[PDB]
Amino acid sequence: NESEEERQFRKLFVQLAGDDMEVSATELMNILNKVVTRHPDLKTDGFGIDTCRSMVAVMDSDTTGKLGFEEFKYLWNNIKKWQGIYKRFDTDRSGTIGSNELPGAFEAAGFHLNQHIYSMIIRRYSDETGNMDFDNFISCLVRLDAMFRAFRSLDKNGTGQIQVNIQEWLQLTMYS
Amino acid sequence: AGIAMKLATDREAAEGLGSHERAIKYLNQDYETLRNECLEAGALFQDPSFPALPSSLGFKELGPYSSKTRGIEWKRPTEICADPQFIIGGATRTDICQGALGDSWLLAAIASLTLNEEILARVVPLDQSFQENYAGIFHFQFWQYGEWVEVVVDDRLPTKDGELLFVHSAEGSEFWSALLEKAYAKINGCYEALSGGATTEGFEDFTGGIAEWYELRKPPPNLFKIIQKALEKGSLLGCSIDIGHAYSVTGAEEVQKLIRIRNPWGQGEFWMSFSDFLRHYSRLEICNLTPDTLTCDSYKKWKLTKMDGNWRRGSTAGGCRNYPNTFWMNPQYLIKLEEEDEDDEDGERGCTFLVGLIQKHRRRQRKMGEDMHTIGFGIYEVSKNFFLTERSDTFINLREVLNRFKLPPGEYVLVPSTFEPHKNGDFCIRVFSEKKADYQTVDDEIEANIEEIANEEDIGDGFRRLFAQLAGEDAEISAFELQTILRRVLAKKSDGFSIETCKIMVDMLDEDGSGKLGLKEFYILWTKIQKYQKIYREIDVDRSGTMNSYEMRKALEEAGFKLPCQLHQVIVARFADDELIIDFDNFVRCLVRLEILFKIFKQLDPENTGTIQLDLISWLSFSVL
Repeated sequence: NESEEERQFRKLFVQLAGDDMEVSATELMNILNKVVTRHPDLKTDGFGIDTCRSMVAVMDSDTTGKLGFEEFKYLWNNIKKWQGIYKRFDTDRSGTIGSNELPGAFEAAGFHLNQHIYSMIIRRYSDETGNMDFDNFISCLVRLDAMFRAFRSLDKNGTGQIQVNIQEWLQLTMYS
Repeated sequence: AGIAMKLATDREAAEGLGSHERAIKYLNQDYETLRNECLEAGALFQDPSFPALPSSLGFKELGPYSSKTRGIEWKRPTEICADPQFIIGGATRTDICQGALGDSWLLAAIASLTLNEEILARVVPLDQSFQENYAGIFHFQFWQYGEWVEVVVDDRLPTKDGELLFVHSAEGSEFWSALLEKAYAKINGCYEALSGGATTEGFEDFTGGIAEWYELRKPPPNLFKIIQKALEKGSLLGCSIDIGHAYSVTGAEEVQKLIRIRNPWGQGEFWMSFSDFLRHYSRLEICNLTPDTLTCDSYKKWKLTKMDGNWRRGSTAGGCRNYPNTFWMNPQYLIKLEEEDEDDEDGERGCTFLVGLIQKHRRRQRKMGEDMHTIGFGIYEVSKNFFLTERSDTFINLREVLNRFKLPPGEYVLVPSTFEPHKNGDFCIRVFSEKKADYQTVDDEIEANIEEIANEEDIGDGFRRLFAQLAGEDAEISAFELQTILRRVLAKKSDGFSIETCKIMVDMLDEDGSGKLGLKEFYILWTKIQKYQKIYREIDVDRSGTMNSYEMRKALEEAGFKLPCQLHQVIVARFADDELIIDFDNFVRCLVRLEILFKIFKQLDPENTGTIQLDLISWLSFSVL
C-alpha cells in the first residue's frame, strides 16, 4: 500500500534486523550509498558516517541509535526531493554547488532564512573552496529540517518561541 | 520523530495527558469527532486503522490465506441480533464465552469487570449505545504501561455461519464485551496477538492495577491475611485449576479459616475451607487498585507512586548485581517510607509495599507475553551511586516482575534491571504502599565545571613561532589549516580529527568572529586538547587505542561534567559505534559541543532561571552554530 520503492528497501530492513525493523547508522549508511553512489547521473563518493549518524539521531526518539522504517521512509522522501534540488544547482556536475547557488538551492528546499544565516551555514558546511559537496548539502538540510521540526514540536500553540530547561537544551542539541 | 518529539510528549504527560481523565487518543483518532462525522454523512463507521480485513485478524495462526480466517463475514451488531444492546445493568452474572477463535483469557478478564461498575466504567464508557447517536463506532480506555490510551473501533465483529468467532455473551444480546476485545486486539495489532495472553496482564490493562499472584503448590505463610487484606482494599482475586474455569475469591473470615468463592457464571458465591482451597485451586491472582479507581468514601486505598526509566546498551543497561562492572550504571531510584503498617500480630516493622517493574512494548513484540526480557530489581538501605552499593533476586522473564515487601521505615534504593547487561528497554516502576511513601530519583544533577584556563602573558616562545610559521599570511588558522596540523601531532595514537570536529573546535574558540583561530585561541585549544588526551589516556586502562561507551561517565566527570542517565544515553548513542566504542575523535568532538552547548545556555541564562527562550531565528542559529 506504499511506493514500490519503500517496500523494497524494507528487504534490506528485514534482512538486517528482522521484526525489530530498525537500522544502525553504519548499516543504513550502506543502503543509501547504493541507491545514490552507483548512479553517475549524480557525482558523489557516498554519505559520510557522521552524516549518516545524524540522519538517525534526528529521527530517533527513543535514544537507541537506530532509525525505524517508518522514519526511514520520511527521511528518504525528503532525501529524494533534496536530490532534485541538488542536481538542479550543480550545473557543472562538479560534485559541488559553487557558493553563489546554495542560497537558491536552499530557499528551493523550503527553508528561508536571511543572508546572515547562509553566510554561516555556507561558511560551515562548504570546503576551503567554499563549495558544498552532496554529502554536506544533504547533511545540512537534514539538520535544518529537524531543528525546524523541533521548534514546531515545542511551540504547539502559536507563540513564535520555545522555552527549554537545560536538559531539554542538551537533548535537543547533543542528539542532532 | 527524534528527541523533540519525546520532549513534547513528556511535557504533555506532565500536564496530565495519559491520566484516566485525559487519555491518549490512540493513532490520533477521536471518538466524538469521527462519530459526528459519520452522523453528518448518514454512514456507519469504517475504521481505516484497523479495517474488517485479515490484517486485523492475524499474521500466522489467524493469518491471511489461513483457513481458519477463510470466509469470515464481518457483520455489525444490528446484523446479528434484532435488538443489539451495549450494556445491561443489574448484571449479577455473566455468560461470556469464546468463539471458535479467540483465547479464553478474555473470559476471566471480562468476567471480573462485569461485577464492579466503578471498574468497568473506567474502561468502558457507559455513555454508549445502538439506540442513541449510533454510528457504528465505539470507544474504550486501556491502561498501557502506566498511562491511559483511548482506542476507538467500528462495530463490525468477525463471524463464520453467523456465529461470533471471539468474545461474546451466550444470550446474544449485549455487545460491549465483544467490542472491548476488538479494541484490545486493536491496540495489540490484531486478534491473534491476544492468543497467548495472561489474565493478569490484560486484566492489568483493563484497570490500571497491579497483579500479585501465587502458585498455591507453594503458598507463602501469611497468605490468608494477604487475602483478607486485599478484600478490604478492594482487589479483584481470581483463582482456578491448572490443565480450568475462573472463579474469584470474595471473602475471607475466621469462625475456623474460611474464604468464600464466587463464580460469575453463577449468581453466586459459596463457602469453603481455606485449606480445601489450597488444595482444589492451583493459582491465586490478586489485582490491587489504584487509589483513584473506586470512589468508595473511605474503602482504604493503596498509596501509589510511579516513575519511568530506561536501559541503553552502552550506558545504562547494566543489571543484576552479577555484573558489577556495570550494575551501578543502571538507573537508580529512592523509596522512603514513614508510617509502618498499623498493629495486629506481625512482624515488625512493617511498612508494607508492592514493587512493580513492568517492561514497555518493544518494536518486535507481535503477541502477548512474547520477546519479554528477563527483568528484576534490588532494594538497598541507606548523585548517582558508585560501585560501593535486601531481597533483590527473582528476576523473571515476564512483562512485569513484582515483589511484596514489609521493611522498617527509612530510605531504600531501588535499582531495576535486566538480568544480563546490554539490552535496550523501557520500563515503569510503580509502588503501591499502605501508608504515604516517597519517591525521588537518584542520579547526577547536570554540572559543567570546566577549568577556566589562562592564556596570561608567558606563552611557549616555541608556541609563538610555531603558530606564525603555521598561520601563514594572516596570523590566523582555519578549521582546515588546523585540520591538517592536528592530523600531524596525532597519527604521530589516532588517524586525525575529522573535519567536523575541527570545525566545532573553531566555533568554540573563534570570538574574533571570523572562522579562524588567533594565536591566543589556538593555545587554548591546544591545552584543552592536551587535557583530552590525558583523560583519554587513563580511561584507556587496557591501552587499546580506544575507549568503551560504558566509560564515558567517568571520562566525562574528569573533564568537568556530570549528567543524568538520559543525557548519558544520548552521548553514547550519538558518539559511539556499534560495539560501544568511541574513537578519540568522537570523544573530543563530544566534549567540545557539550562545552559550547553549556556556554551558550549560561550566557542566555545569566540570572540562572533554569531555562532559556528562543525564537525560530535564534533557535536555528544557536542550534546549528
